[PDB]
Amino acid sequence: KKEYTGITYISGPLLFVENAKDLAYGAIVDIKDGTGRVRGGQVIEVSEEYAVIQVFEETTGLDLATTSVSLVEDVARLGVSKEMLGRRFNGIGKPIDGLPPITPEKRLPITGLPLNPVARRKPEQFIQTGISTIDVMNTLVRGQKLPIFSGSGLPANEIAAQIARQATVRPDLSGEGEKEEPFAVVFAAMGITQRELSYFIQEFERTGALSRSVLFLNKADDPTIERILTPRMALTVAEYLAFEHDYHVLVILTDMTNYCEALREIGAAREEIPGRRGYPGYMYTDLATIYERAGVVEGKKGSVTQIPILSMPDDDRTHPIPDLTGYITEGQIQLSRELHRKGIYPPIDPLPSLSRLMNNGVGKGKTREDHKQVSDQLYSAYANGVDIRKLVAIIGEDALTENDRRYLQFADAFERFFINQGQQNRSIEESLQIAWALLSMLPQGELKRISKDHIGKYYGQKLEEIWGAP
Amino acid sequence: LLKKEYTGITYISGPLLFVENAKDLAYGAIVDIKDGTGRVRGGQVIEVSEEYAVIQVFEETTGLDLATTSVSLVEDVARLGVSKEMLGRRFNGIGKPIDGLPPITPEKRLPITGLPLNPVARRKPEQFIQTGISTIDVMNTLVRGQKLPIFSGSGLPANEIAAQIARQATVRPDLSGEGEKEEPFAVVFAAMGITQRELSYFIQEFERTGALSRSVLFLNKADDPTIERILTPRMALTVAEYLAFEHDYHVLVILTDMTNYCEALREIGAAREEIPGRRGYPGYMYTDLATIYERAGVVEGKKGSVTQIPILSMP
Amino acid sequence: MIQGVIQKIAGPAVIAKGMLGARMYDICKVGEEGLVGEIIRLDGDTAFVQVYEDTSGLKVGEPVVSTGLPLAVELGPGMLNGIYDGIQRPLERIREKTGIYITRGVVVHALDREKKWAWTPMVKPGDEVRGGMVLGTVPEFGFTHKILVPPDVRGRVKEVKPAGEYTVEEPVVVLEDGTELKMYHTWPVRRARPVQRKLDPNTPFLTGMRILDVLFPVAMGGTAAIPGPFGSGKTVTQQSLAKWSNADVVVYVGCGERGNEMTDVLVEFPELTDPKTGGPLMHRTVLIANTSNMPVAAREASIYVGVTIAEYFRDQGFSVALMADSTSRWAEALREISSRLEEMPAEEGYPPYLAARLAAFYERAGKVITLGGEEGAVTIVGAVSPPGGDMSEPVTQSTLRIVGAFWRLDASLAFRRHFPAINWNGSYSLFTSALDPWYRENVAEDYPELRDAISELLQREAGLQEIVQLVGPDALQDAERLVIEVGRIIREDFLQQNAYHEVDAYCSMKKAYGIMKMILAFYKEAEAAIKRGVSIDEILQLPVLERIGRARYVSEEEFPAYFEEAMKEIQGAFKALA
Amino acid sequence: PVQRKLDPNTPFLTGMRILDVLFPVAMGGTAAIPGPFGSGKTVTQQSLAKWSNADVVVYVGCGERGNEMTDVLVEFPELTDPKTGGPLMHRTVLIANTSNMPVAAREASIYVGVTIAEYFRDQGFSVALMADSTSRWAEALREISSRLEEMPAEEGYPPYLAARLAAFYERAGKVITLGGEEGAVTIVGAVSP
Amino acid sequence: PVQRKLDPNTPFLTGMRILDVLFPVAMGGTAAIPGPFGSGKTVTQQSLAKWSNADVVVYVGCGERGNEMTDVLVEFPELTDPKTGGPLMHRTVLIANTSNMPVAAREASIYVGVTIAEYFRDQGFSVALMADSTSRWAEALREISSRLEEMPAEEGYPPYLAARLAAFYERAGKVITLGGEEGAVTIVGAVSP
Amino acid sequence: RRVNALEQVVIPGIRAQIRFIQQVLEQREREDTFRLKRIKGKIEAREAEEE
Ligand SMILES: Nc1ncnc2c1ncn2[C@@H]1O[C@H](COP(=O)(O)OP(=O)(O)OP(=O)(O)O)[C@@H](O)[C@H]1O
Ligand SMILES: Nc1ncnc2c1ncn2[C@@H]1O[C@H](COP(=O)(O)OP(=O)(O)OP(=O)(O)O)[C@@H](O)[C@H]1O
Ligand SMILES: Nc1ncnc2c1ncn2[C@@H]1O[C@H](COP(=O)(O)OP(=O)(O)O)[C@@H](O)[C@H]1O
Ligand SMILES: [Mg+2]
Ligand SMILES: [Mg+2]
Ligand SMILES: [Mg+2]
Repeated sequence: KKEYTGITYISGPLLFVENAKDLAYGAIVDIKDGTGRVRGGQVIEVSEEYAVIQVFEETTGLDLATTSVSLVEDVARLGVSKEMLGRRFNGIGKPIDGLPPITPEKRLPITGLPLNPVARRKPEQFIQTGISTIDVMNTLVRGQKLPIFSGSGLPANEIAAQIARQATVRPDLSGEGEKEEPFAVVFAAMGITQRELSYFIQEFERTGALSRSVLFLNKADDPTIERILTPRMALTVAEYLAFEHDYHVLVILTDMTNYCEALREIGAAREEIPGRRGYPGYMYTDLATIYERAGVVEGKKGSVTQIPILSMPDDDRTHPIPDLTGYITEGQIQLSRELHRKGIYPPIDPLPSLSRLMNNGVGKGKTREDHKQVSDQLYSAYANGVDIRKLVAIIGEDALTENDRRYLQFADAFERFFINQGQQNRSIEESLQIAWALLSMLPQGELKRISKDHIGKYYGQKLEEIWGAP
Repeated sequence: LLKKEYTGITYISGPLLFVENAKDLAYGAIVDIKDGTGRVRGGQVIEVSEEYAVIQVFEETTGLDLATTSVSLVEDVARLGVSKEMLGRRFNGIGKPIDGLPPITPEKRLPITGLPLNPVARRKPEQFIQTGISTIDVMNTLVRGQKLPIFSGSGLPANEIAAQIARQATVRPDLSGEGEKEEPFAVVFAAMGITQRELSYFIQEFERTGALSRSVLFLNKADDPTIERILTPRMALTVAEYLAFEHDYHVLVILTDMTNYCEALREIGAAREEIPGRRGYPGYMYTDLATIYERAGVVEGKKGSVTQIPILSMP
Repeated sequence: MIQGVIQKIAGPAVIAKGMLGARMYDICKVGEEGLVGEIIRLDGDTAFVQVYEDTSGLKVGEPVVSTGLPLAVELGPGMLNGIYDGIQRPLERIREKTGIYITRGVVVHALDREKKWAWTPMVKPGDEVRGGMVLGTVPEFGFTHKILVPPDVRGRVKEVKPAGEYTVEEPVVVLEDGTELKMYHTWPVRRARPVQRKLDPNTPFLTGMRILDVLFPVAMGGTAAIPGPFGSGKTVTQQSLAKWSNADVVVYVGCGERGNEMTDVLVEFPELTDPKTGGPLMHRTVLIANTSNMPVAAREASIYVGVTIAEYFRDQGFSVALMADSTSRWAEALREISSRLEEMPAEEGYPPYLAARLAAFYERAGKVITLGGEEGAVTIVGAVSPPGGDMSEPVTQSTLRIVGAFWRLDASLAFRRHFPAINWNGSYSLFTSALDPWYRENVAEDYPELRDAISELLQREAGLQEIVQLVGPDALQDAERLVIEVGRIIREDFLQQNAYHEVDAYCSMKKAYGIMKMILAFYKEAEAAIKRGVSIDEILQLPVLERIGRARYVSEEEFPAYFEEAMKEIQGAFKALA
Repeated sequence: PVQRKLDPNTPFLTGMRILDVLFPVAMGGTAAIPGPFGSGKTVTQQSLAKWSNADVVVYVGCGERGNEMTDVLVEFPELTDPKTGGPLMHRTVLIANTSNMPVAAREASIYVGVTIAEYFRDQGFSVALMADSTSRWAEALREISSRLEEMPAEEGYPPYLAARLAAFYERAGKVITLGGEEGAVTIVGAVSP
Repeated sequence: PVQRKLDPNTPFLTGMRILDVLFPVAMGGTAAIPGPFGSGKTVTQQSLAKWSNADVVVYVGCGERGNEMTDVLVEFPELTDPKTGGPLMHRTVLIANTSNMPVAAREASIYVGVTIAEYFRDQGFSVALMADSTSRWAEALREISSRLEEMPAEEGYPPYLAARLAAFYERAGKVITLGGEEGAVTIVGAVSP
Repeated sequence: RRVNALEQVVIPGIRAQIRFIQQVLEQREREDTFRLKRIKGKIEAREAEEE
C-alpha cells in the first residue's frame, strides 16, 4: 500500500531509493514508472540513508521524477500443492501453459533449511532408468547425486528427456511385490533456447509423461535472477512432495553451467571481488546448498534423487565448475564424443563413468544375485578390448593370439549392442540378459571375476535374440 | 625517565590500528599496547602523519577495543642489549631468555637493523676453512668471511650436513703460514619456524658434542607469532657482528630454513596491500634479503670475522 | 553489557552502531532471532559483524548484543558418547525439539544441565589450589572424570561440597576470594592450553596394522598424514585405528564431507564394539560432524574444537588419538573465508597464511608433563585428498614439511585388491630409529636388524622389474628368481592384512617378529640349497609354503608353539634336501 | 511481436559443401564462426551473401574495414540474383560502421540491422542477417564502461554483456506473422577472439 | 651538447676471443649481456675494465655485492694499464652503491656515472662505461612508483621504464665535440632477469 | 630405444612447459585482482566527497 518515491540514482540494473528503512533485506518490490507498467526487483542493500534495489528486466522508461517503489513480500515464497503435477511454470512460479493458477495449501520459503545429519539414513534401493550402460554398470540409487558430464555438441537434452520419460521404480524385485508407491519427476531447465523449449514440451506431451511431472522452464532471454531462483523452487517442490506425501521424486537440473555464469554476473553486478578464475569465492557453498537437499530421511518413506547435467567448457575436468561438482556428488556419468561421432546413441563411455553408491543398491533381494560381478567382468573385458584394438593397427590381426581376436570381437559387439540401444526402454532383466549373452563370446574360465555358480546358471546364451531385434 | 600514553584509538582492522593525536611518534618506533585485561603486546610504527599514526601489531588483535586500549612508547629505535656473557645462553628470537636463567646485563644497546659496511673498510677474504668434506674442501672451498648457503630439498638431510660442518671446521694455519695460535671459534645458531623434533635433535647434538659453552642459540618455534620470525636473524647477526668486531672472535652463523622467513615476509607484505611480485612475494624482497646476507665479511684493521651458512629448501 | 542497533545490512555483513566497548573477535547476537557472528573490525562508534547464517528478513534498527567473549567450548563431564557440529552444538538434542531440519537461531547447550553426577571430593578447606590440579572425580562410563581447576585460577579453598548428586551448574568448590568453581569451564579454541614441559618420543603408538607399526611407525605424540585416493582405504584404516590402537579416547573430526558419506560413519560407529571390554565403541569417542551445506565458519572452526577437546582429555592424564578427515576441505573453507574478507591470494588462490595455520594445528600434538604432574599425549593423523591426484598441491606441500610420518596410499594396489594400499616406495617415517631402544628392550634384541633385512629384501626386488617387464619371469636366473618369489611371498603374506577377520585385524609386535623370522629362515635356507645346487621347483614344492602363509590366522595364544614348530619343521625340511 | 514460433524443418542452403553437408543450419537457426585474423570469416560471409537462397540479405559491418564495404558496393550490382534473375544489389541492405567511425554507434548499428531484418520477416520473406564482428560491440561496451567507472567482469567487459548477446540472438526463428503469413530470420555471427 | 654524431668504424677491443671475433662491438656502440646468477657477467665486465683499449673506464656498481668493489679497490693499484704503463687505477672512476645501501640512490648513481663519462668524452678521450646491473635500477623505480600509488604496467613496473632505459643508452656514440676534437662513449649494461 | 627416448626426453619437457604456462596465467590473474581492488577502493572513496 505504501509507496516510496525518493529515487535518487538509476544506472544499469541498480537504483537507489531514499527513506526506505522499512524494507527488509532480500525483499521483493514492485517498480511502477510514469506510464503505469510494473517491473520487479529485489533489495540487495539496506541502510539508514537509502536502499539499493536490483531490477529485473531493463530500465528503459524509468526516470527520477515519476518512478515509485512498493513492497510485495518480505521473504520470497512459493505456494505449493498437489495440483502442480501436470503444470508448467516460468521459474518464478507463474504458470505458462494457459491454465488457471493453482490454489496453494502452504507457502514455503524457497531457501530451505539444511537437513540434520543424524536424521538421514543410508540409500539402499535402486532406480531403473531404462538405459543399459547406467542400470548395469553405474546404477542409480534412491537418494544419490549423479551428475552427467557432457560437451558442446553432445546430446544431453535427448538423454535427459529419455531418462525423464522412462524412469520408474521396481517394487516387485525389492519385496516380491511389496506395495506400489508414487513416483514424480521435477524438471528444471535453466537458460534454454526456443528450440530446446519446443523439443521438451513436445517430448513431454507426446507420450503422457506430463501427468506425473512438474516443469520449471527458464529461457535464455529471461532475467538472470529468475535463473538464480529456478532450481531452488524445484527443490522446494521436490522436498514438499517427498517428505509430506511420501513420493519418490527425481529432480533433473538441465544446465548448471548457466547457473554458475548467472552467479558470476550477479556477483559482479553487486561489486564483489571474484575468486579463482573469475568465479565467486562462495561458489562451493552455493552449489552445496543445492546438491545437498537430496537424500533419504529416517522415519519417512519418500526420497529425493538428483541428476545434475553440466557442459564442460573445453572438455576440461580441471575447470572450477566440474572440479567443485566432484567434491559434493557421488560419481559421474561421462558422454563420449568419439562414440557420438561413430553413430552410437546414447554415447555413454563406461571407462571414466563411476557410481559411488552402487554396492549398497544391488545384490540379493534388490536387483539380482549376479549383478556386481557381471558389471566388473564387462568393465575388465572392455578395457582389454580397446587396447587390443589399438595394437591391431600396428602389428596386424594375424600376429595376435587366439584370445585377443575374441576380445576384439567382444569389444565391437559390446559397442554395437550394449551401448547403442537407440530409443529402447530396456528393463534390468533385458539388460542382464544382453550382458550375459555378450560375455559368452569369451571362453569359459577366462571369466575370473565371476564365481562358478553364476556361470553355471547363466552362461551360454546366443546374441541372435537381439541381433534380429533392432 | 617519564612515560607517555596515547588513548585515541580510532580504528582497528586486522593487524593494523590507527592512533590519531600521536604526532610525536618517530617513524619505526616500538610501542607497547595494553588492553583492559592487562596483557601487553608489541607493535611498530609503519606510517606517521598529522592526522594519525599507523601501527602494526606483533601478534593477533583479539581482545582489543577502542574504549580501554592505550599505546605507550618504548624506544624510537629497535635495540638489543648485547654482552659477552651471552655465550652459552638460549633466547626465543625476541630477546628474552628461555633457559630459566636470569636476564643478562647489557654492556651496550645496538640497533638490530645495523648499518652498511663501507666498501673501503672491508678487505679480501683469504683464509681457507677446511671442513673435511671432499666435495667442499677441494671443489667448492669455504673461506672466512664468505656467505655460502646450502640448497636442500624436502627430505634431504641439510641439518646433519650443517651439524657436521659445525663440528669439523678448522682453519689449518700450518699450510698457509702466519703461525699457529688458534683463535676462539664461536657459533651463533638461529632457527626460524623450527619444529619440536628438529629442535630436540639440534639441542641434543650441541650438548653431546660439548659446543654449547661457545654457542648462542636463538630459537623460534612453529607456534610462535609470525612477526617474531622476521626479527629472529637480525638479533643473531647483531650479536655476531658485536662479538666479531669488538672481541676478535671468529663467528660462524647458521640460519635455518630461510623459506620460513620468506613465507612470513609474504604474509606481512600481503597484510598491508602491496603490489605482489613473481609468485605473490613482495617486490622489495631482494632488498630485505640483501640486508641480512650482506652483514658478513672481514674488516681491515681487525682480527674478527663473520661467516654465514644459510639453509633453504627449494620448493 | 555492550548493546547496539543495526545500521546497515549487506549480505552476511552487518554494521552496528552504538557499540563502543566491543572487543575484537567477540561473539554477538544479531537481530531478534539471535543469529550469531563475530566482530571483525572496529571503527569509531561502529563495529563490523559477520553473521554465520543467512541474513534475509533482517531490518534496520534491530538490536545487537555482544557476549564479550571469543569462540569457546565448554569442557566438562558429558562430552563422551556425543555427536557435535563444528561449533559444539549437540545434534541429538537439536533433533529432539526441531525435527529433521536445523532451523536458524536454535539455542542448546554443549553439556546437559539436568543430569546428576556423583561427586567425590579430593580437597579440604585450607588447601591452596593452582591451575591444573584435581578437585574431585566423577564416574563417566568406564572412566573416572577428573574435575580440574581452570589453568588461570589460583587461590585458597574455603568450602567443599560433600559427596552427593549434583548437576554441572552447581558450584562444588568456592575459594576465599569469592571465586566459584563448577564442574566445567570454558576455553578459547584458538589459544593453546599450557603445560609444564614437553617430553621426547620413545614409546610407539600401536595401530594394529602390521605394515604401519613395523615399516613406518609413529610414536605417541607424533603426527602423520595419509594422502589416499578414492576406494584406497582412507576410511577403513581410520576406523581400524579407532578400534585397535592403544589410545584411551578417540576424537573424530569430519571437516565438511558429503552427507551420504557422513551417514555411513554416523550409522556404523554405534554398532561397533570396544575390544578392551566388549562394550560399545562410542563410549570412548567424541564425534564432530559437518556437511558441505552447513555454515563455512563452523567448517573452518571444526578442527580447533577437536584439538581443544583432545588437549583437555590429555590434561586429564589420558592418551588421545585425534583423526581429521580431509583437511583439504578445511583449506577450502579457509580460502572462502579469506575471499569474503578481500585478501590477496597466493599459489592456488589460498591465503598466504595457510602454512602458519596448518603448523599451528599440527604442533599442538606431543607427549607432555601436565600441570597436574601426570603424563599425557595427543597423536594426530590427518587425511589429505589432493585435487587432481598431484602431490605438488600447496596443502600437501605444507603438510609434508611438519609431519613425522607419511603413508602414501595408491589406488594401483586397490585395483588389484591389495589391502592396505600403502606405496612402500614413497612412504617414509622419521620415528624409525628413535624407537629402537624400546623395541630391543620390549620385543626382541634382533628386531631392528630383522626389520632392515625385510626392507632390504623388498628393495632388492624393486630393481628387477626392468627385466621382468622386458622378458617374462620364466627366463630369469634362479638366484634372481628366488628373490622374486620371496618378494611376492612378503608382499602377499606379510604386508597384507585382513581388518574384517577374527584374528588378522589385530597383530602384536612379537607375532610380526615371529613371521619375519620364519620368512627370513625360508629365504636363507633356500639360498643355501641353491648354493648346493637345486632346481627352483623343488623349493616351491615344499609344504612349508602353507605353514609360512597361514601364520596370519593363528591366535596369539597358539603362536609361541606354532612359531617354534614351523621353525623346526623348515629346518628339518631343508635338511632333507640335496 | 509475432503470433507463434515454429519448429525449423527446412535447411538454409549456403552453397558451400562442408557447411551444407556436415554442419547444416536450418532456416530459422543461428550460427557463429569464430577465428583468428586472416582465417576467412569475411570471405565465407560474403559467399553466403552471394549464393544463399534467402529472399533478402541484411549485412552489418560493425567495426570493420571500409574497403570491404566498397568491394560489396562495387561488385554486387553486376552479379545476378540466384533465384529472381535481377541484380544482386536489389535484394541487399547494407549497414556500415567502419573502424575509424565513432565508437558508440556500433551497438546501434547491430540493433538497426536486426530491426530491419525483423521488419522484412513480417512481410513473409526469409531473411539472412550477417554481423561482421560481434567482438567490436563488446569492445565498445568496455570502452564506455571505462568512462562510467563501473566494476568490470572477467576481462574488463561489463557484467551485462552476456544478457545483451542472448537478447540479440533470440530474435531469430521461423514464426507465424501477425498477418497470418510465415517468415524467418537466420543469424550468422562472426567472432574475433 | 655536441656538434655532430658520427658513424662508428673502429672496434672496441675487449681482449676476449669470442666477443672480438664472432660478435664485435664498435667504439661508439652499446651492448647488453643478460644471464642468470653465477653465469659470468661480473667477470666479463671486470676483464673489459682490465684489458680493453679505452682511455678512461667508469665502473658503476648499482645494487651489487660489496666484496666485488673491494676486490677492484685492492687488485687494481697493483696492475698496469695496457696503454701507457703505470697503475691501472689511474684511469678508473668507481661509483659504488651496494645492495644494502639506500634503494633510492640506485637511480642517481647511473646518471652520475653517465654524466662523468660524457664529461671525459668532451676532452677528446674514448670512454668505456659498465653498468653492473640495470635490473636494480628498475627495482628502485618500481619501489618509488609503489610509494606514489601509480598503476603498474607489467610485473609491477611503471609504464615509463622503457623511456628511461632508451634515454640512458642514447647517450653513447662517437661525436665531434664542441671544442672540435673527437670523443666516444661505449656502454655495456648487464641485465639480471 | 624409442621407448627410452620418449620417457627420458619428451614427457619432462612437456611437463616443464605446462608448469611454466600455469604459473604465468596465475600471475596475470593476481595482477587483475589487484587492479579490481584498487578500482573498488576508488569507487568507495568517491562516494563521500561532500556527505
Ligand atoms: N574460401 C576461401 N577461398 C579462397 N581464398 C580464401 C577463402 N577464405 C579466405 N581466403 C583468402 O584468405 C584471406 C583471408 O582474409 P579475410 O578477409 O577472409 O579474413 P578474416 O578472417 O575475415 O579477417 P579479419 O579478422 O581481418 O576480418 C582472403 O583475403 C583470401 O585471400
Ligand atoms: N671467464 C671466466 N673464466 C673463468 N672462470 C669464470 C669466468 N666467468 C665466470 N667464471 C667463474 O664463474 C663464477 C661466476 O661468478 P660471476 O661473478 O661472474 O657471476 P655473475 O654472472 O656476475 O652473477 P651475479 O648474478 O651473482 O652477479 C666466477 O666466480 C668464476 O668462478
Ligand atoms: N584393509 C582392508 N581390508 C578390507 N577391505 C578394505 C581394506 N582397505 C580398503 N578396503 C575396501 O575398500 C573399500 C573402500 O573403503 P575406503 O577406501 O576405506 O573409503 P573411501 O573409499 O571412502 O576412501 C571398502 O569397501 C573396503 O571393503
Ligand atoms: Mg572416505
Ligand atoms: Mg573480416
Ligand atoms: Mg655479479
